[PDB]
Amino acid sequence: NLTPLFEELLQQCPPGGQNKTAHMVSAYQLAQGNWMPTSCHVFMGTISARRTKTHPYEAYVKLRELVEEHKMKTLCPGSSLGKHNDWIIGKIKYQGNLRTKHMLNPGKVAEQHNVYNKTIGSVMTATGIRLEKLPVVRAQTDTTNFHQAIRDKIDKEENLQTPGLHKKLMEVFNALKRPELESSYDAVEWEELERGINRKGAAGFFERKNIGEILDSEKNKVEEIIDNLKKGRNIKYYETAIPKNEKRDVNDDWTAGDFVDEKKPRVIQYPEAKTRLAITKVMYKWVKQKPVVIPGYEGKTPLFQIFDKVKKEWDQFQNPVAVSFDTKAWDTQVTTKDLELIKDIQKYYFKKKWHKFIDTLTMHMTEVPVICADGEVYIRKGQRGSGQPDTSAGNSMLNVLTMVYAFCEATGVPYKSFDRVAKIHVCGDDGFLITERALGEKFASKGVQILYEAGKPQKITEGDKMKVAYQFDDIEFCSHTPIQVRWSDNTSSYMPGRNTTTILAKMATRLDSRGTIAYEKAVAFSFLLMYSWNPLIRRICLLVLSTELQVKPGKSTTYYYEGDPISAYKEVIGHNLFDLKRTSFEKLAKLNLSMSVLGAWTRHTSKRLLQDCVNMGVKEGNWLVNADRLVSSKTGNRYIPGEGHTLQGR
Repeated sequence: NLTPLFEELLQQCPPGGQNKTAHMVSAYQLAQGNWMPTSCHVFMGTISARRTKTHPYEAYVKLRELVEEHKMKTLCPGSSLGKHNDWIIGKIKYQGNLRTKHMLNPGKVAEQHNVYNKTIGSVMTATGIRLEKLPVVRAQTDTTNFHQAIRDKIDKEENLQTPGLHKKLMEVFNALKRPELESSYDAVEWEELERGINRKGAAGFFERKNIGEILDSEKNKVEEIIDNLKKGRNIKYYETAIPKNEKRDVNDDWTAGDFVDEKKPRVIQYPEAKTRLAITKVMYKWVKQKPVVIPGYEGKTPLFQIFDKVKKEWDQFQNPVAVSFDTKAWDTQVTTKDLELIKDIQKYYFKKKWHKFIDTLTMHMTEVPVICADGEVYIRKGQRGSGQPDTSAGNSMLNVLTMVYAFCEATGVPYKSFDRVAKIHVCGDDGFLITERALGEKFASKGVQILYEAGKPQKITEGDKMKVAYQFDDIEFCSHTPIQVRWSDNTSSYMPGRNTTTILAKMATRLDSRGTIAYEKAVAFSFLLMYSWNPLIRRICLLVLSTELQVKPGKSTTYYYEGDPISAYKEVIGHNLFDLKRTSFEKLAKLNLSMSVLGAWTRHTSKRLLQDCVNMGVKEGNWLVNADRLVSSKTGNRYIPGEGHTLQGR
């Protein structure tokens, strides 16, 4: 009768190991009665008890008491600052006001805009879209709330994990390794590194130069860092903490969409540019996943291809479901033991000569001095700094390993049999697995407690059950969800869907210090490659791309086109924009609801936007807008593309 109160309490219990020498009882058995708990240390949702004719509610107060004693005995031990971190105390000037209760705040070192895209935003307002009703995106955070986010998210002890967990995860990894690559990775040349790197990658708190300036002038400083790490010598490793969307919140690398920024923590933490180059030059093959050795890693997968790729798998099951990975604030849940596990996997693939390098870097990452923009210093215990070069690889491998383990331990499938039973996909902590429905439902109901014990608590959901998709287009991944379209050649395919209100908001605004038609047409094109299923988005893009046919698109955003944008679309999408005859009617109604709830459009909006495209397309000539099938069928005019190619930006 009171079994949900016990499932709750078992998620506040310290994770323990298998006690095969006493009775290990589930939350169900406890809600029955005549079971008296003898310790609060939980293992696969079970604790140690002895039958002793006790009332069920009596046994709850005892578990609650054992939990409350255990917490007031592991409070907050003042931890020894490692010697290799001592230098930061030598930079302290004033005393701290972070008021951290779980990490050292050893003081404070000396002190050291959302705007509209004018053309895109005009096209929206002309057809009656109310911009001030759209959701705000890319919000900045002041210093008072910045320090509060530190206190809320970062200022915590390392998660307790199941004893022996990381040996199991290494067992899972042994079922997934690629032995033809073992001990084979070496550092890359400067030239290869310089190809794939944003030269405006941010400088650390004590750095003045950005990535490109350091490449042009201080390569010796980077090789000096590499040398010291190679031999096992400490470096002055620190990370800098800035709020999301700050000036220094810059991606070293091309991102597959704005969803990567959306998923960043509120507190961004990154090593120095010199230090980031050092790690990247040596660990390139691992951090960039070249080749991909993480199963199901979609980090390199274009957003316009991902769901077609997944549907292929979904079709091979006889009753597939998809179970979502939904860890709470993943980066704050990464433990020292997690990092050492990833250190061990890296050592598998890297040549022996880099193992001391990896050991020493990993040691620096387990206790990280972090300097805030305003000078406040805290000493982070474990966790992931979002700007670390290893964030995508290191999180993706840890996510895969932890999710396979949790799935296998809930269902009974041996680790070496996971690949005959389920398919997995990850982007850092984001992802899901597809499997047959009964396995999927099993995993979904037991995964929450197994994942809490493995140190990755899940977001608190309706009945402590992991989210299950029972139809393909209910999957969520990379902030998007599948939507089917119909082409004029009697085929169908999937595109990345999301709320129309969200797309408008992201398309309409930017953070700027770059505000010009060149940038906006690059945005319009980048969005057309993803959202051409959405007729409102499709037509705003065509209108924007019709502006100043002689100005070329900018290269600072996700994609751009060389030559004809309509032909560039067909190059990567595989059909002509003109061949899209139908978007799935049910899914589109779902993704359009918030337009009506927020009042971001009116009953005329679609008509006015269609009427604007028609008015432009009837005129004699060659008009981009006539690539829209319904516009062309009303103007009587077709568009004849010239040559054109899609490319990545920066």
